[PDB]
Amino acid sequence: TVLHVQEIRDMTPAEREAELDDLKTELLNARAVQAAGGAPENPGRIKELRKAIARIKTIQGEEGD
Amino acid sequence: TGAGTPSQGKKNTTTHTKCRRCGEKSYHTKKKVCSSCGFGKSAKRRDYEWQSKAGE
Amino acid sequence: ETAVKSELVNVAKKVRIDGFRKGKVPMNIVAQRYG
Amino acid sequence: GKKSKATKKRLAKLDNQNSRVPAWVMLKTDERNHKRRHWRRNDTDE
Amino acid sequence: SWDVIKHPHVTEKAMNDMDFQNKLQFAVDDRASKGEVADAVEEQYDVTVEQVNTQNTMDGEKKAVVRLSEDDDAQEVASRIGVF
Amino acid sequence: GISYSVEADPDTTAKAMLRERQMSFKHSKAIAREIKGKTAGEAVDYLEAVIEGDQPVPFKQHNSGVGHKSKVDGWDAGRYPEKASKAFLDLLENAVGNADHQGFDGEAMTIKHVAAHKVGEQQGRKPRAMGRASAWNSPQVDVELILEEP
RNA sequence: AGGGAAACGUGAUUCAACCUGGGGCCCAUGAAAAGACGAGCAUAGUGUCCGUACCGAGAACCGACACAGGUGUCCAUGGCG
RNA sequence: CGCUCUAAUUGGAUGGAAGUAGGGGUGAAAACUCCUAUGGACCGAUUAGUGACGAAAAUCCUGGCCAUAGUAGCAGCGAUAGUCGGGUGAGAACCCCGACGGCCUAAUGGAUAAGGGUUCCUCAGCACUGCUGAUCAGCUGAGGGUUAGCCGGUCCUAAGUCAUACCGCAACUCGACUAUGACGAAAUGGGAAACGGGUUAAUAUUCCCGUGCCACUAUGCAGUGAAAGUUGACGCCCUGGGGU
RNA sequence: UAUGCCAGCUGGUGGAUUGCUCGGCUCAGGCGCUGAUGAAGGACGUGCCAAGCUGCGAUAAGCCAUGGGGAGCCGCACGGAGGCGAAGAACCAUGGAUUUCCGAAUGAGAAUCUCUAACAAUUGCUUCGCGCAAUGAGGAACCCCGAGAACUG
Ligand SMILES: [Cl-]
Ligand SMILES: [Cl-]
Ligand SMILES: [Cl-]
Ligand SMILES: [Mg+2]
Ligand SMILES: [Mg+2]
Ligand SMILES: [Mg+2]
Ligand SMILES: [Mg+2]
Ligand SMILES: [Mg+2]
Ligand SMILES: [Mg+2]
Ligand SMILES: [Mg+2]
Ligand SMILES: [Mg+2]
Ligand SMILES: [Mg+2]
Ligand SMILES: [Mg+2]
Ligand SMILES: [Mg+2]
Ligand SMILES: [Mg+2]
Ligand SMILES: [Mg+2]
Ligand SMILES: [Mg+2]
Ligand SMILES: [Mg+2]
Ligand SMILES: [Mg+2]
Ligand code: NA
Ligand code: NA
Ligand code: NA
Ligand code: NA
Ligand code: NA
Ligand code: NA
Ligand code: NA
Ligand code: NA
Ligand code: NA
Ligand code: NA
Ligand code: NA
Ligand code: NA
Ligand code: NA
Repeated sequence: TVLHVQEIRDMTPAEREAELDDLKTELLNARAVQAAGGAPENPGRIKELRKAIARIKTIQGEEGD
Repeated sequence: TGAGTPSQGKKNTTTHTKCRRCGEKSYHTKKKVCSSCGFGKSAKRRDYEWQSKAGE
Repeated sequence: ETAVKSELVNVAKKVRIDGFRKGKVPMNIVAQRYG
Repeated sequence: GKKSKATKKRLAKLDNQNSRVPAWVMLKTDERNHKRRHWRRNDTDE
Repeated sequence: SWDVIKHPHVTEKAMNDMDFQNKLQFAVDDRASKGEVADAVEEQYDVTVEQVNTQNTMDGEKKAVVRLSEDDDAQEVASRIGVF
Repeated sequence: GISYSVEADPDTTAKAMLRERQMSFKHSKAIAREIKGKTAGEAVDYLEAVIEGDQPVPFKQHNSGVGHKSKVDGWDAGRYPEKASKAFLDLLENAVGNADHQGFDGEAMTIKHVAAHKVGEQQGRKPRAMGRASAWNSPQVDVELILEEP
């Protein structure tokens, strides 16, 4: 959602990898918050993070990195 | 020493196991042959026409 | 001592949260807050 | 008996599958975990 | 490709290992060696990992007890890693 | 489960039941047959006594091998089913409670109707010799009670 | 160093273990391979992976059962007798 | 006569069908029909067709249920065991504390192999399981726990196994030999290295404190010897000495 | 009049009957190969909470493009919380991406793990270098070549 495909294609092979290691981390910091019986969660995003990263990896494929 | 109950005691040997190839507990870790799929014996899947009635 | 958390402090003794034995919980793990 | 990594991983799943059907599901389906296995009454493979 | 650090293992014993011994417990991908375990933890959190102890849980996942250097503080690191 | 097999006038009646109780269905009949027509109170004091072992219950039907009792009037064999009696006291305590709450004088009311019905067995298996297993079930009982102004 | 509330012993006999010898027997003559030694010292770095809970039995194993059955090894030097 | 479904002709039904319970009538009879309650949605008649078509019987099959019976067993074993106070609890003959009284001494003690598989710890329970009860549990529910260069596996080779080749076979997932390779010992074979103390609800020669050891590699010095030999590396009986 | 016999009435037990059918059974038309560009099958994962199934494969009940579609949606699964959608989702068709391990299983070993670069084995071509290729297995039966009973009559 917050991250649309178009926006991903309007990135540079660098921006993608950067945006990538950024999501990967927001992901980790959610799994952490959840691993600690944390309730400040919002299941609607820890799901998106995965998807987001999916797309990004999907684009990296198409664009040839 | 009766062959019934009494002789059931020593039965603490491991033989048949979760075959790596099929997923059935038929891998005889002693012969290393799957009584179910033929793994370890045949590269082809163990099968027989008698595992079903003659006209079926 | 705490007029903002005495109702949060005096909880740790009766919280039984996942992974932690009654009363042996780090207060900032009990950092979960409502009200 | 000495188990192996692969084995352990399975005993593990097995143990995992041995939990009850969560309450929330019960309501979400407006109404049993047939795969319930006791460590003594039942026998697992291998 | 798979990722090493899966998440922080927070339970009583975990904390005590942090508070009194300066170690941090995570759940890692079982194909991860102690070494791989280290480097990853160092790169993600900016710390120097001295020792890493590993156990293959009855959960199918691997647990890792990673001790930091007296220069770093688990309690503090743990604050940045969700947890606290 | 059952239902009140007897029509009851709400203006002068008080109902009460027991559900899938695990007790001797055979004792329940005896006790019922024995406390019918009695005053809820006389009924309690009776059971309590039975429980104590001072007053026996006439086992007229399921008496096989039962030992004769001196205090049994007009009959011989009898016992002291306590568990059953307790279950029956409860049945009354609710019966007497419901009454009072409606304005009636519980204790003083008569047991117009009471009857035990076997609503089923809680199946169980019993290992036997030669490697065979024989049924080994627990009786599940229901019982009704209807009080009426004297 | 540690441990003990404290004292924080000395000698003795018989001595499992463990060490090392002598003797006798066989129409029985009692494994192998990897490895070690032969072939020193200082400092530093490295030592990955897998097992590691508990039962181990007149209730946690086999015997359909919390089955008076069956099931291997070590403690064979606790006192009296 | 009655049953299923199809066709033609022709009817009934939520102003209540089928079925079911009780009751009335007809037919010699198979059986038809009506009434009342129930039910709450389908149901017939005639003709022509159809057929996995009519059971009281097979030590018939499957399900249910009664008597048996509140009966047999919960005694019989060289391990006859409990008792009095008290704790908790809605509830305590058997859950826990104390005392008194016993039971087990190659085992009813301690450590393990296989096997089991989380049965381990904690909290919360008692509808299930527990030969009675249970506030207990190896039960149920929710959380947690198994941290090793120096304990094992890993390596080695044993009887013996497999794979590839070669050959045989109609042929193979079959088959003896010969070669090459690999596999084959977690108490109980051989085997480079760790001890003591402390610590947890549960791990522990694995974590923490102290101290020690081993292998490889690198750097530095010493050495040019290094391959012969020794060890690993071993039957049974008797016995002396050393010695904790 | 105990114990009790026969029929019924009220309730129970039980699951027959009638009605129903998200499943079967049989027939008919269409269509029909997959695999070393590693299948078919299995293992283990994959959801906010997720045990079964289905789907998927560490991009894990999903990613992308084009067409269809439409205000709705987040599988079976009618919970609690949160979220996605006119930056036109859900859903459908086609093409693409990803696609863990075991598995013919092919570097080597192994009960789905592990040990130090691989067409393992057998072939053809051959720059005689695994350089270029092949075989290996699956499939409801059908089909072809071989080996070939006995009960029974
Ligand atoms: Cl009965
Ligand atoms: Cl001598
Ligand atoms: Cl071990
Ligand atoms: Mg025999
Ligand atoms: Mg380890
Ligand atoms: Mg008698
Ligand atoms: Mg038996
Ligand atoms: Mg242990
Ligand atoms: Mg016992
Ligand atoms: Mg007509
Ligand atoms: Mg009798
Ligand atoms: Mg005695
Ligand atoms: Mg569990
Ligand atoms: Mg316990
Ligand atoms: Mg408790
Ligand atoms: Mg070997
Ligand atoms: Mg050894
Ligand atoms: Mg323990
Ligand atoms: Mg291979
Ligand atoms: Na987890
Ligand atoms: Na078992
Ligand atoms: Na009688
Ligand atoms: Na009398
Ligand atoms: Na009398
Ligand atoms: Na002695
Ligand atoms: Na028939
Ligand atoms: Na008891
Ligand atoms: Na087709
Ligand atoms: Na699920
Ligand atoms: Na696919
Ligand atoms: Na090939
Ligand atoms: Na070549």
